Amino acid sequence: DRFFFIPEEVHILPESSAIMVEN
Amino acid sequence: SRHSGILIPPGKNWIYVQRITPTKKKFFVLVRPVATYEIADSINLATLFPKDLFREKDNIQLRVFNYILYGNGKPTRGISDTSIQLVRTCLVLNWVRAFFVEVNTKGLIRDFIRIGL
Amino acid sequence: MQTPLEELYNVKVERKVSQRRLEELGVSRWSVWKTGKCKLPWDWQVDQLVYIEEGEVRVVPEGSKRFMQFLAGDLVRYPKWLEADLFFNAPYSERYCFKAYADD
Amino acid sequence: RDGDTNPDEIRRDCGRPPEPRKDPGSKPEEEGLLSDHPYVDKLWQLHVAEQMILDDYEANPEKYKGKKLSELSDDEGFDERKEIEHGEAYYKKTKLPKVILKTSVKELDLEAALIERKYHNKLMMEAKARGEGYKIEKLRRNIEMDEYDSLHWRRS
Amino acid sequence: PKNSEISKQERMKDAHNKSIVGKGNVWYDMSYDDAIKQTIERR
Amino acid sequence: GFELKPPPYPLDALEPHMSRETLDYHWGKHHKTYVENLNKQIVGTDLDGLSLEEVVLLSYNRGNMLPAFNNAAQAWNHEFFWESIQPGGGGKPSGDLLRLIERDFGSFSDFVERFKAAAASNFGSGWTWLAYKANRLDVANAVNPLPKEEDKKLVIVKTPNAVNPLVWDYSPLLTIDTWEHAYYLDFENRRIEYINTFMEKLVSWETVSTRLESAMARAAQREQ
Ligand SMILES: [Fe+3]
Repeated sequence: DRFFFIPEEVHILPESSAIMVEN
Repeated sequence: SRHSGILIPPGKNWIYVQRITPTKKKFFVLVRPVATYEIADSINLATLFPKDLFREKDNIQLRVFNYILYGNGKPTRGISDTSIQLVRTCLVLNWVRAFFVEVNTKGLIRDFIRIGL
Repeated sequence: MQTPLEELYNVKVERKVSQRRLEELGVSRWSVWKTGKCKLPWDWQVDQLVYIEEGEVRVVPEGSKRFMQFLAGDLVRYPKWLEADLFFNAPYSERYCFKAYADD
Repeated sequence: RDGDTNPDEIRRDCGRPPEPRKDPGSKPEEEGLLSDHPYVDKLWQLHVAEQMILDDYEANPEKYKGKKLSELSDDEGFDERKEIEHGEAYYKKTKLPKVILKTSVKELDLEAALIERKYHNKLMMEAKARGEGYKIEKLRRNIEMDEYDSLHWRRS
Repeated sequence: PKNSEISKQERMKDAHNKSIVGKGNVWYDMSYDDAIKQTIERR
Repeated sequence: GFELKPPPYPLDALEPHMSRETLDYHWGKHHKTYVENLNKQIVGTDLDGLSLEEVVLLSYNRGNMLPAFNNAAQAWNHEFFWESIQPGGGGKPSGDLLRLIERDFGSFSDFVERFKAAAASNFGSGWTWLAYKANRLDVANAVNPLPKEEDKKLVIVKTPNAVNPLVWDYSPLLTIDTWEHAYYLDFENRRIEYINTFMEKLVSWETVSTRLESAMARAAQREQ
């Protein structure tokens, strides 16, 4: 009688992509 | 503790604590309320049937089936300008033909769904 | 056939029943069953007296191609085990008395 | 004889036994009582016809001008001997059967239905003016169905 | 038998159901009369 | 192991309505035999310990009567019959019993004539009963959500042999024994005279009223 939902924006990108945000 | 993720129930939302270590000698804490979404165990299907005074025994029977569209831990994907359904409550017909019922009056037309045995 | 359905199926008809028999049976203190244009498939697993004051009913026994015509003011006793089909073409209302063995 | 079309009438004209059939095996007093009055289906059809007429009247009120609602007339061709006609229709690439339930206006209590709807619409407007919603538990025709079912259950 | 009439109907309903719900798990089942009962108390 | 109790009135106190010879033979030769046969049957069975009402309802078995039904039902009906007759009986009831008799029968004369007709028309051995309609059936959809307080009324029923209203979950209130052994030594086949004498000299309205109140209490305790 209880469920949960964590909001996490998951992105999958190729190895040839360019990442504008640091880890 | 060293556990990666610790969930703390509320003393209004469940508090989930996860430990992330960017480096070996550094770590921090993240706190996020998750959903606290409770489904109505019953839907007032008295937009379904008028709840007549007398109801006979029927071989057919309807049940309110609680469904969960996404599995435990399975990711949910949502496209822009389109929401995500997470429950999708369903009714199960257990015990059958089906045909339209159309009543008309001076050209006024309305169809009904008849599900009988 | 030659024999009318009432004799074949043993249905008592007391058309234009006098007030004396009505007050003897206590019809005025019976319940009222109402119906409009409908069709009731019923099997009389018990005797039943019926008095019709308003409405008309055409009774068709199971398999019969003929009917027994009952008007208002008639006292009818439907026998046990009768498998008929009740038909109504107008608003209808009747007084009843289900009867067990012996009794009346 | 040629007039003998029912075996039961034949076997009752003489003294012959009834035609046997398989024993159902279910006792007649252990079965549950029946409370579905056969007239409710006609009541349901009349109820939905009245509701659709009221909704059309609210949608397009100008038609019913200069004529009393109680003095409505049927179209030239409305037959009372073909009140149910079987048919078939296509829906989502499926030829699901459809039954057309013909209905006149003489057998409908239009004034009572209109007054009852105005009671709801007036109270819905009051609820709307109060920033609230009102849901009707049941209408007059539903009460009629309930009382007819009470009569049938009393019979049972 | 996989070509039996019941098997044809059995798989047809699963395809009918799968397009409705999908791969999710049945949380629980409740009677219809229970749906009539509980929410009336709530409202 | 049941026992036979004596009637609560002297055997010579019912004259001229019921002769002492008839009373003693009916009690110690019919009721005694029924009770002793029932006790013989119930030796070592499951029936031991249960009250007589439970005995009758168990032995009825929803129609396919067990062999012990006859003796137990006859004993219960005879116990009921003795409690319904007193030397100072007859006349008319009063209070809620009379208002219920008026509601269900119009007038007292109507009720007594209907009861006499039923007692006379009971073909063969049997009983005629007046009972309170507080029955519940063993089927679902047998509950009325809107009781009108009239469905629990007083009705007249006739039963053959040892049948009693409690099998239909009814509450017996008054009985007259239409078995010929009850009155043959006194009235022979003059059943109408016996019924008239019973109604006008032996009907104990106090016991009937107490049973009506007990039936009301049972209905009330079943309400909640
Ligand atoms: Fe006796």
